[PDB]
Amino acid sequence: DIIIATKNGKVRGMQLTVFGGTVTAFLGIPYAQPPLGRLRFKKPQSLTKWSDIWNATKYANSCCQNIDQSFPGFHGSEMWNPNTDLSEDCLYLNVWIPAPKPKNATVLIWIYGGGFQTGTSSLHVYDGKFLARVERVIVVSMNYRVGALGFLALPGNPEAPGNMGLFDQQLALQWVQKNIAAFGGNPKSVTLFGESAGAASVSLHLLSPGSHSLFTRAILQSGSFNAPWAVTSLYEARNRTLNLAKLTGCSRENETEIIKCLRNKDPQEILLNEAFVVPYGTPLSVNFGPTVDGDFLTDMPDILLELGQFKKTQILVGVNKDEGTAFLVYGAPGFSKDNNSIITRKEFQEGLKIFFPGVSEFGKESILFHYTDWVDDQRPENYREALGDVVGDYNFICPALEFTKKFSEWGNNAFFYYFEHRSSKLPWPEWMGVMHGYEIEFVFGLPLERRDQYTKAEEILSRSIVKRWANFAKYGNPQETQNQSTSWPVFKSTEQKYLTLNTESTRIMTKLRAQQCRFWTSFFPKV
Ligand SMILES: *[C@@H]1O[C@H](CO[C@@H]2O[C@@H](C)[C@@H](O)[C@@H](O)[C@@H]2O)[C@@H](O[C@@H]2O[C@H](CO)[C@@H](O)[C@H](O)[C@H]2NC(C)=O)[C@H](O)[C@H]1NC(C)=O
Ligand SMILES: *[C@@H]1O[C@H](CO[C@@H]2O[C@@H](C)[C@@H](O)[C@@H](O)[C@@H]2O)[C@@H](O[C@@H]2O[C@H](CO)[C@@H](O)[C@H](O)[C@H]2NC(C)=O)[C@H](O)[C@H]1NC(C)=O
Ligand SMILES: *[C@@H]1O[C@H](CO[C@@H]2O[C@@H](C)[C@@H](O)[C@@H](O)[C@@H]2O)[C@@H](O[C@@H]2O[C@H](CO)[C@@H](O)[C@H](O)[C@H]2NC(C)=O)[C@H](O)[C@H]1NC(C)=O
Ligand SMILES: C#CCN1CCN(CCCOc2cccc3ccc(/C=[N+](\[O-])C(C)(C)C)nc23)CC1
Ligand SMILES: *[C@@H]1O[C@H](CO[C@@H]2O[C@@H](C)[C@@H](O)[C@@H](O)[C@@H]2O)[C@@H](O)[C@H](O)[C@H]1NC(C)=O
Ligand SMILES: CC(=O)N[C@H]1[C@H]([C@H](O)[C@H](O)CO)O[C@@](O)(C(=O)O)C[C@@H]1O
Ligand SMILES: *[C@@H]1O[C@H](CO)[C@@H](O)[C@H](O)[C@H]1NC(C)=O
Ligand SMILES: *[C@@H]1O[C@H](CO)[C@@H](O)[C@H](O)[C@H]1NC(C)=O
Ligand SMILES: [Cl-]
Ligand SMILES: [Cl-]
Ligand SMILES: [Cl-]
Ligand SMILES: [Cl-]
Repeated sequence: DIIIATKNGKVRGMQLTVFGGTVTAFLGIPYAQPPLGRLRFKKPQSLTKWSDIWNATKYANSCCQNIDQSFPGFHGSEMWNPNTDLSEDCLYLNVWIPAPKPKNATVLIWIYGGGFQTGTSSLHVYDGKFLARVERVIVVSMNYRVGALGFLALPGNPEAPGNMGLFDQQLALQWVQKNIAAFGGNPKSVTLFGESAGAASVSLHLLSPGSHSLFTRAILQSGSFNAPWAVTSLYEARNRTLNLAKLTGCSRENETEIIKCLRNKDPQEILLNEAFVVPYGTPLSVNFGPTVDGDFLTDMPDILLELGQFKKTQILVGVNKDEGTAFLVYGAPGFSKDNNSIITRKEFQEGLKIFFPGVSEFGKESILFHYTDWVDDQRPENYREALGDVVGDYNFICPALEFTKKFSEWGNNAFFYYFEHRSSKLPWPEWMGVMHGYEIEFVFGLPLERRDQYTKAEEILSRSIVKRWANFAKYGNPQETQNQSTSWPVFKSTEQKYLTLNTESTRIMTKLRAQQCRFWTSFFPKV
């Protein structure tokens, strides 16, 4: 029996066998008052102590959310769907500690992605027991509110101020500061890491002054706040709140009376109406997301980034070779996970309408002009690949590179990676390549389990990534120093060196996607 005294009461964990060793897991520790009733849409409230022993021996409820229904029975999509009951009562976190109890272990805190509308910390690919077993770090992950319940915004109104899911994250970072020393962790050595919207969340904690003292360093996998989907204007946020108010029958002159009416609606009526709150949506629509609330985020974050107003520390940032392909089978004409998806020029132009609905004719022609200058115009997958690269460069790769450039300009060490290995177990077809989200299982060390169907070269790759991430968190420097590995150079705004991650040979390269990102980052914001 393993019982740990926290600030709010005792918690009981469970022992797990991992690679002929042992890890102690505490699953489903509450870190806030359940945000129900009059607490729905408000910032998370502190917890009243308990006197029994809280049993933290199973994952908790995931937060309310809509579920992807495009491919029922298909593991490629269903592996991202929540795997515990959905409930508003979802403000819980998990802790994996090495056995025997460490003395002053570095702490890694995971923030999951999902477009700020979906996600849960209990997914199989987020299991922290391997990192705890192999590197002797402590791993923490939390559930935070998503969709309208996490991000509905009436700017300035405490009954629905916005950014509630971000304050959920922040209250969990505070829980670690106040309690992790009792688990053997070092609260002065905490690294946040996250992917997609989780990575955008990490980047906003670098900018929020209320998070400054709650972590040391940051890792951003395939996301950053300057991505076009990641921050919502106060303009759209207000239009979106009122549109939801109309859809549920809650239109009222007194703004606060709207929130009260929305608080007597069942979670399912809210969830079903989130989608139509926007006139035209895309596969990357973030109906309810982060806003400039004047609290978590004190100014538009492009301005904070440009003018150097962020926590000065080291960052690790990276992207995957085929970020864009996953979204093509969720609406682009002629695309299918079940054939090779060779599209024509006409289908390509229609795909741009789907992904850029509010963009002028000239705006769409300029995308086409820049991405259809083939070497061999006979290659039948020309248009299929162009649309993938368009979606990935615009939405993930060029924002992450620009974030890294601007951040490094204020004097801190940054390290950039390009992940280009396609999992041998990947259920999606080969044309989709090295997809968004499929580096995560290598970061968490699932290929170190010989019992799965991963190759020997993938065990080797994951082992190296796990050491680099852990060395970054402990020491600020993501080297693998023992096995004659390639040295990872610092990313500077001048030379812009990055490291490639693959099973063949890691290489140092310069100026990733230079020509493409000049288009997206300089020209296209004007249109
Ligand atoms: C656990 O270790 C900390 C030191 O953490 C390191 O220093 C940080 C600056 C950061 O770089 C981390 O990544 C490092 O791992 C010890 O902190 C000391 O605490 C005493 C008393 O509180 C204080 O007088 C010292 O100045 C602190 N030292 C530093 C460098 O800040 C802490 O005591 C250790 N705790 C245990 C139980 O071993
Ligand atoms: C701001 O919202 C209005 C209203 O949205 C409509 O009603 C909501 C309940 C929801 O069902 C939306 O999907 C609806 O569109 C938007 O006004 C509509 O705009 C579309 C096209 O832009 C038009 O076809 C509708 O007739 C408009 N309806 C009304 C009542 O004016 C408006 O576009 C939104 N603002 C922005 C900038 O998009
Ligand atoms: C690749 O598949 C898409 C999608 O086709 C669907 O999946 C299969 C079960 C197929 O057998 C059809 O029953 C399904 O519709 C194909 O796109 C469709 O093409 C037809 C033209 O014949 C068109 O009428 C549909 O609207 C298209 N559907 C969508 C969603 O765009 C596509 O033609 C296939 N490509 C190749 C190269 O085979
Ligand atoms: C996969 C995939 C494709 N699908 C797209 C649509 N999604 C519908 C619900 C909302 O998801 C999202 C909406 C908007 C922007 C988004 C950006 C990134 C992501 C990333 N992820 O979801 C994971 C964590 C990698 C699985 N999701 C976003 C379901 C996933
Ligand atoms: C909390 O757990 C206490 C200990 O029981 C443990 O859990 C059971 C399921 C066995 O698997 C074994 O590992 C332990 O004996 C219980 O005595 C206590 O009642 C539990 N509390 C609540 C509220 O259920
Ligand atoms: C929404 C939800 O998950 N509710 C509760 C579930 C179900 O009520 C039952 O398992 C029957 O479905 O049961 C628990 O009490 C349990 O048995 O550990 C945990 C949880 O609080
Ligand atoms: C709205 O109603 C609340 C509660 O009755 C009240 O405190 C607030 O002042 C009202 N505001 C307006 C503008 O009527
Ligand atoms: C270094 O190589 C040895 C070879 O036996 C291997 O066992 C070990 O896991 C490697 N370490 C890393 C960090 O890759
Ligand atoms: Cl209540
Ligand atoms: Cl161009
Ligand atoms: Cl052509
Ligand atoms: Cl150009």
